[PDB]
Amino acid sequence: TIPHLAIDPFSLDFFDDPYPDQQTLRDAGPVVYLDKWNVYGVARYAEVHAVLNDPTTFCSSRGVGLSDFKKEKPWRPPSLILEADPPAHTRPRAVLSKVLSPATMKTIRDGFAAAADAKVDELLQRGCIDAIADLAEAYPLSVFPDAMGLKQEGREHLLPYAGLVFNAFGPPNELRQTAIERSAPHQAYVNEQCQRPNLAPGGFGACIHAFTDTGEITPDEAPLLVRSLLSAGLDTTVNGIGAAVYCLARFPGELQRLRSDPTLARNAFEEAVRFESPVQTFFRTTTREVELGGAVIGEGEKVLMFLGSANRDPRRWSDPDLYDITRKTSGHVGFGSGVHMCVGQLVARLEGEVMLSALARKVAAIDIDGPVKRRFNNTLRGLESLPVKLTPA
Ligand code: HEM
Ligand SMILES: O=C(O)c1ccc(F)cc1
Ligand SMILES: [Cl-]
Repeated sequence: TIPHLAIDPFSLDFFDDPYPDQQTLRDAGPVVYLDKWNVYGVARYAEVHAVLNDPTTFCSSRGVGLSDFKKEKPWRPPSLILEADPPAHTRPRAVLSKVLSPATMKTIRDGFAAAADAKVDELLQRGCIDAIADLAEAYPLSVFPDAMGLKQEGREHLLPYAGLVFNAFGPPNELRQTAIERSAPHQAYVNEQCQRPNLAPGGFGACIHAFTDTGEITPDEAPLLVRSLLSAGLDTTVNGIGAAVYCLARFPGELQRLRSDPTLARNAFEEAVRFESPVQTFFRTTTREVELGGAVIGEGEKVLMFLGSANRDPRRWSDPDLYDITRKTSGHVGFGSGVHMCVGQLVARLEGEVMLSALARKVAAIDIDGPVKRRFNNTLRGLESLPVKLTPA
């Protein structure tokens, strides 16, 4: 009753062009079985959304990667928020929510926006640039580590550590094995910067340590919550901003619409998150026998959610393969859905919005003028290099 597919959604060929295989997954049925890794898969919007919104049945405390924490030791101490279920999840979530709250965005917006404008001005002086290294990477690196309160020394560890983290959610393939093999120096840096004395005052990190006296978290919980922001807060935005630039580069009609109304910047980034889904996948583990779209999944089974596929499901979206900066994007799962829905989505949108705003006001055309190279990662979708010529407005 449940179709079995040999598709490896973590192979390089899949990363190179996932969309045909994603339609195959959606159309095979609401619940598939991936023989390659012995996990269930859900690729339609309806089933992804249902699984995300039943944390009791599809839990996260046994890991949101392939590995089942009840069977294997996690490669690092479990995340106190990502890899926790209610009620243990509730109070750590509340703290990060306040640390990254609407009121906090107001304190950093002017600095984030100034840095966004300043980078686009700098890029326009060079003309031909790499929209990944020189923009998608350089901008988040110029605002986020500082907003965290990190010292200058050792920041080169941040992107490699993040790549390690997202590769580690994947199966024990060469991408994962090789990342873990090189991890030691990056883990040492990150763990050390999570200690209270190493986080500058007023930053995200210090604000986390400052919440240890409310009874929501204890002092020994703060370092791991800082580790969460250093895991999830940088590499995701690099791929989100790179996706937006890529879309604008591929769809000049939409760059022209954005230039004509720069207040479309925030939705243009949201549509970019739906269209490329930088975070492609996450796992859950069944805590009991469950019926999901006619399939009977037993207890203790891994369920792979195709977030990027759900965001392109024609059962949910009109013209899903078209980048539309005026699309009503509410409901996309690029940030997840439910109790675990990205707690840092206000930071991501702020970064994305003020960068697209700078582009909308300062750039007339974005033309690819070099070989595009993809960056392969078991969980993240994005580009290694995106040579573009920026024409000033
Ligand atoms: C384009 C940018 C981003 C994308 C696409 C993204 C994606 C996601 C997704 C899909 C989840 C759900 C995980 C799950 O359901 O198991 C999530 C959770 C999370 N994100 Fe983001 N993220 C982004 C940026 C950020 C930023 C900027 C931060 C912090 C500054 C952050 C921190 C977190 C944390 C801590 C969680 C765990 C929340 C929880 O378990 O309750 N992310 N993110
Ligand atoms: O360490 C965490 O808590 C975390 C890591 C990755 C991610 F996408 C979200 C949260
Ligand atoms: Cl670590």
